[PDB]
Parts: sequence; structure tokens; C-alpha cells
Amino acid sequence: TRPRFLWQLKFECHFFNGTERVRLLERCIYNQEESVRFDSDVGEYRAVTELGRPDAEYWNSQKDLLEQRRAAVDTYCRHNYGVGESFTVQRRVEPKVTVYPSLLVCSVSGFYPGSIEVRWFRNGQEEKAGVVSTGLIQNGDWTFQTLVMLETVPRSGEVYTCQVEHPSVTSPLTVEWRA
Amino acid sequence: KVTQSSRYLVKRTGEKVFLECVQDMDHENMFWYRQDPGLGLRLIYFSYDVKMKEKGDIPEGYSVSREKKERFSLILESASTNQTSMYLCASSSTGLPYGYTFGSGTRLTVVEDLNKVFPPEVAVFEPSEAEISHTQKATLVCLATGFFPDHVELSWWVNGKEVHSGVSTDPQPLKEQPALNDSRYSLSSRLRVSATFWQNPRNHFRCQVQFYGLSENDEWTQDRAKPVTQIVSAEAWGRA
Amino acid sequence: QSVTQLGSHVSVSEGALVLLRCNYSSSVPPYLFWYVQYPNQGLQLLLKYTSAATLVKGINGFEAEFKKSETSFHLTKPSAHMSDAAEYFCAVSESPFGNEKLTFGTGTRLTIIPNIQNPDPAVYQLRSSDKSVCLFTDFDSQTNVSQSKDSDVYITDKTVLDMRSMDFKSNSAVAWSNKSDFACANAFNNSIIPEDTF
Amino acid sequence: KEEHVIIQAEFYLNPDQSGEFMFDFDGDEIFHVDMAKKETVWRLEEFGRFASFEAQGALANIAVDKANLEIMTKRSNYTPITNVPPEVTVLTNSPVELREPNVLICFIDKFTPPVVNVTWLRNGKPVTTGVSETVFLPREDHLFRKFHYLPFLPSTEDVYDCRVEHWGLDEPLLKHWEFD
Amino acid sequence: PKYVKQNTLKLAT
Ligand SMILES: *[C@@H]1O[C@H](CO)[C@@H](O)[C@H](O)[C@H]1NC(C)=O
Ligand SMILES: *[C@@H]1O[C@H](CO)[C@@H](O)[C@H](O)[C@H]1NC(C)=O
Repeated sequence: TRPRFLWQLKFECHFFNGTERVRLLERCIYNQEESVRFDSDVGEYRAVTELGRPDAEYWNSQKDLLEQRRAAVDTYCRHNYGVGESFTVQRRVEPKVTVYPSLLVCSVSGFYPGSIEVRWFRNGQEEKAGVVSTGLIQNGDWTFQTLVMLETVPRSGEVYTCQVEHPSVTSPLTVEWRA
Repeated sequence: KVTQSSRYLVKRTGEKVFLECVQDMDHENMFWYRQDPGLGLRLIYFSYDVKMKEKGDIPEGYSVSREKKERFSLILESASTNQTSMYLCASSSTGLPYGYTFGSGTRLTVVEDLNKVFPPEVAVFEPSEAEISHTQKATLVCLATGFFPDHVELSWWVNGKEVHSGVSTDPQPLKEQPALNDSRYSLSSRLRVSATFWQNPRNHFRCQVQFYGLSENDEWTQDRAKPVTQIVSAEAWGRA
Repeated sequence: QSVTQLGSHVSVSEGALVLLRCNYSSSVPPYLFWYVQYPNQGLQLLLKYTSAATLVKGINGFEAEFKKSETSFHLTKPSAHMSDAAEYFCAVSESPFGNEKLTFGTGTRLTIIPNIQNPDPAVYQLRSSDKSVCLFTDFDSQTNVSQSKDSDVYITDKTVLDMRSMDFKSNSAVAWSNKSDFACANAFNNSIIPEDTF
Repeated sequence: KEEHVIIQAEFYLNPDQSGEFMFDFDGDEIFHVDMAKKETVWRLEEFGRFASFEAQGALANIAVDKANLEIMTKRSNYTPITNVPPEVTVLTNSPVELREPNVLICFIDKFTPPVVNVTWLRNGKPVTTGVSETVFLPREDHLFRKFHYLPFLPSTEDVYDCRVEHWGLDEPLLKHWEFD
Repeated sequence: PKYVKQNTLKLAT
């Protein structure tokens, strides 16, 4: 159709090791191009593109505005972290594991958070060669999924085992497959 | 500056009253509060943007409108006497490093019968010779009486200049007929000067009362002069 | 969010300690404001707590300390000045700058009591009207002028007037009636000094 | 040495008069504010049992973003945004088993402006019952992400297509899925 | 608990 104009604003709170270290980043974006930002580790607004200089100059000239922003790391970031801690930083949903032929496919789905470790074994021995993963997939509903395939021509008397390590489980999950 | 159309309004019950608030600072946020004794300021309605209406803590009886950004109009569908109060309007922007800018405010008194409105009568009483002799000071007293509603602003002028030092005005009127619901009021005030100053025939003292009553639009058909907003004063000259 | 201002009317003698109370309810990081309404004018921001510091120094000599534990933000001034007479309003908000909705307390009216230097009570008579008016003045701050007996005799409340240039202050109350049997000798009944003149 | 990230993301697009406000936690929507009903919509209902958010406050930011967009548009001398087409993917929630309820996920990613038409097609015909979607989610390069969901019963007899229209594409984009 | 937003700032004119 006709010309579109977009204005985007992002306030990013980065936490490292709980709230021992916190970095606040305020970003103004016009038509996908960031023009000006306030970085808590810098202490004041800075233009990213020439279009944002007027704003950087203007906002940095107001002592109270800079005052509030420099304390937002505490009044904003650390505060909201504590608010969702129980259902965010501490959310835990166990992976559903299923193994099936195709290639041996180990499907690990419906888990949270995202860091997971999936390994393949043959007769007690870890198969680190010929493994393939489509990577961690974010479902957009606070759950992830992944597929880890093993290139092998399934044979009899042979034992294949998928081992999954994840924060939601005390002892790794294992699903074995034989023929 | 945030401007409120009128400073005083006398309206009749069951009528539809409009209070305006216009701001010129391009503020996105505007609010309507009412100020009453022992109740401080209470939020009626507010708007954070165009066409945005949000019930405040005491919405009942009121409605609001924000078709344009500069204007936030407060509406009283059918004005009741409980709605007699002072309305304050404030504006601000979430995008500004500072807060509220308050408006002048508008005193609004809603009565059942407009024929109850009356301008004040003003009279100045000169200093007591006894007091002059005893304290070397002279106290002039001003009496504004028979007015209703209680919409007055009394001031003293000495030699054409409005004076504040030596003046004490009553914080509030007193009903001439306490029990009555439509009672006229009376207000008094003092102006104390040195005896010398008062004994100087050249000095001129004037007690002025501005009364805010019915407006040009109000209908009137009673014999007496229409109780419109007006200035009533009385004067006295120094005397030796 | 909410605020309470315990004590709607507070009397303080000048030179004395001014303390106006303010307590709040906030399920979030609080931002408090103290507004003042001096006689015949609009609300002025006295000071605000933006979390920068805990002891906030305001204009016209006022101070306020934010106590997260007591959930308070009281307003103080060591020496009450006569020009401190006004209504004080506490407010709480969720905006760091006070630009989003503000929730005000019930407000407190602060009256300053004058230290009457040379007391000498008296009731004087003064002369378009039909009323006769009597003036009860120069009495002490410990004197309380009572209402009236006849529903036909009007007596105002006591008020103070400050004659700055001379540094003089005085209390007064006015009475009047159009009643024939109304003299200044009796106008004021109810605990007036046995010392006042006539 | 990164660990977590909370992002407050909002936008206002112009001809359209479209704006959004939402919170993100490590890539997931915590909640977003519906401008019309003026309400906070939690991504997962459970969240709204342990937390709250004053929606009005979002309406306030958007009003200021409206004003900022106009200022920036003029400052850039009415320079239009450049379209960037979506990358579309279709996959299911878990491994498919005939007769067993599953969910088709249509993932639209790396596009801008925040305007897309998304239609699920079963054997060519439109499907709307049970469908749902997310608001336009944040990306580090400032492009957007979006998810459309279609609960379904797997069968050997059904075919699915996710149709995506965007001003950056020359023609609608059809992503196909079927039981293998 | 209640989440807190950060106010957007109006651009320079
Ligand atoms: C906008 O136009 C003016 C004058 O035509 C020019 O000086 C300025 O550089 C332009 N700004 C942009 C965003 O190109
Ligand atoms: C989306 O479809 C509507 C009609 O339903 C149409 O008017 C609009 O142009 C389409 N937008 C895109 C991105 O093609």
C-alpha cells in the first residue's frame, strides 16, 4: 500500500548472577534503526545515528531525567526481577522424551528453561560422531523442543539410548531403542 | 499554563453542567479533581490520551470528554447539590521530567432555586476613638452581608493600592439563618492602621467585595435586579 | 496506593516545631509529594521524594524524611513562621516524575499562633448599614471567643492580623446586631478576661 | 557472562495507527496490554495469579509514542520504513501420532513493519476454530517474531498450509505440513 | 507483586 513509519522503544534489563550485576539499556528505534540510547554503564544518553543527537543533547541536559534513569537499575530492573522470579527465573517443566526411527530420532519437547543436554549411546558407549540437531526451538509458549538425530543403520542385539540432562530433572532421563 | 474557562459558577439542580479545561503544552495527560474540606483532592476522571476516559476514585455523577488533546471537559449530567465544590484540573505528560501543572480551579455551587441568589451589601465602620486613644492604632471593620451563594472575594484598598498588611478576613462566612438550607451569608474583615494614618483626612480607605453570581445566559424574570457577578464597595476617609 | 494525613487542622505557635503527618500505602516503589496551598493561590510543590535521597529538603524551609519502615513521609520545620499558615497536601504516585496519576491525602490546615507581646483585651464600638458593630481585640492567644446567645446577634470567630511594618500582631472577633437592646457591654459573653476595657 | 533479560517493548506504526506494549523474559512474552479493552493479558494465566500490572500506564506510553513517531517522521523528512519479508516455518508441538491431539505452530520471523495476514488452510480451505496467536515479539535486530497456533487431530487424510501475507513479499507465502 | 513500567520520553522538538 502506502508508506509506513515505525517507532519502537525497548527498555532492556540485563541480569548477571541474580541481581548482583544489572545493566539497563533504553533504546529508541525509528524504522528499525536505533537512533539514541541510555546505557546504565555509560550514565547518560548517546546518539547511535545522527538522527538521535537532538534527543541525546536534550535529555542529557535535564538533571532530573538522568537522575531517575541512573536509579532505574534499582527502581525498575531489580524490582521487576523480584516480581516474576517465582514464575520466570524459577520455572521448570520436564522434557517429554520419545525415540523413533527415520536415522534414530530423539525428540525432547515441552521443556523449560532452554539449556538442555542430549546425548546418544550405543551399547553403553557414547556416540559423539554422526549426531545431528536442528537446535533448540522456542515454541513461543514458554516451552522448548529439540530433535537430536543419530545416523545409524539399526541392527539387532544393539542398544541405543538417548540421555537427557535438564534443570527440571534430578537424574538424567534415558529412553532406549532396540530392534 | 492550564486554563479553566470560569472561576465561579452558580447552577441549578438537575441541570447539565460543563466545566472546561484547556492546556496548551501538548500534554497527553489531564485530570479532574474536586477539593473539599477534610477530603483533600479526590480524582473524578482522567485521560492519558485522546478519546481515553478512565474512571477515577469518585466517578459517580460525572462523565467526561476528550475529543481534542488540548481539551478535557468535565460533565455533570444532572447536577445535584452534593456536587457543589471546587474543581481542579491538572495536566502533564508521561514524556516529561516533571509533573502536574494545576489550573485556576472553578468554584461551582449548585442550588435548587436560583431565586435564592443575592449580591452582598457592603458597609465600612470607622475606628473607635476610644481604641485610637488607648492603643494608638485604628481598626476599620468591613461587613459584607446578605449574600448567597458564598462566592465572594473581599479586599481592602488604601489610597487606590490593594493592601494586605494589617488585614484579617474571616476564613468563612456565617449563616444569618443557621437552620435554613438556602441561607444568606455575612462576612467581616479588619484593616488596622496606626492612629496617625487614620487621622490623616487625605487617606482613603475602601472595602471592596467582588460577588460572583448569575451569568449573562441565566434567565431572570423577578422584579429585583438580576444577581449577576458584580463589585460592591464602601469607603471612608481619614478623620481627625 | 493511598495516603493518609492524620490531623486535618494543626495549630503551632511560631518559633515552635511544625510536624505534618503523612503515611502511605504502596505495593510498588513509592514516589511522594508535598503540596502547599498558601492563602489565595494554587497548589505549589513543596518537595518530592524521588528515591534519590531519604531526607528531602524543600523550599521555604521545610524538610521531610522518607521512612520505608514506618511507611511515613512527615513534613517538618523547626521554627514556624506566620507565613506558613496554609493547607498542606501529601500525594503518592507510581510515576518517578509525578506525571501519571497522583493520589492526594486529605490535607491539613496549618494555623500559626502568635506570641502576643503586650496583651490588653478590649471591646470597642464603631459606627448604609443598620447593624452596630463591636470589636473585641488585642486579647491573648489563650482566649477563646464563643458563639452567640441571641440567634439575632452575629459573632465571628477570632482571627489574627499582622501589622508587618510595625511588627505588631493582634487577635480580634467582631459582633453585631440590629437589635435595639444590643450594646458592646454584653455583646461578648463567655470567658473574656476580667481585665479587658470598654 | 550473561544470565537473564527482561525487555519492555513497545511500538507505534503509522498509517495503521497500531501500537503495542509488552514485557519479554528471555524471548518469551510475560504479558501484553490490549489497548482496546485496556487490560493486561498474561501469556500464561498462572502468571496473572502471582503478579499484576497497571494497564492504563501502557496507554500513557503509547500516547507519547504517538507523538514521538510524528516528530521522528518529520525529522527524517517523511522517510518510509523499508520492508523486510518474513521467514516462515511450520512445525508441531510434539511428535505426531494419528488420533492423538497435537498443535501446528506457524512461526513468522525476521520481518517489519508489524503487519501480517496469517491464514491456516486445511486441504485448501480456511480453518479458524481453536486458532490463536501472539503479539508481535521483539528481536535483537529490531525485526519481529510471531506465532500462530492450530490445535488439531493428526490424520492420514488431512493437509495443512500456513499462508502468510506481508508487504515485503511479492506474493503470499504458503508453508506446508502433513503427517509423514 | 506489581510490575513497573518505564516511562517513554518525549523527543526533542
Ligand atoms: C531534511 O531536509 C532538510 C532540508 O530539506 C535537510 O537539511 C535535512 O538534512 C533533511 N534531514 C534528513 C533526515 O535527511
Ligand atoms: C491483509 O488482508 C487485508 C484484507 O483482509 C488487506 O486489505 C491487506 O492489504 C492485507 N495486508 C497485507 C500485508 O497484505
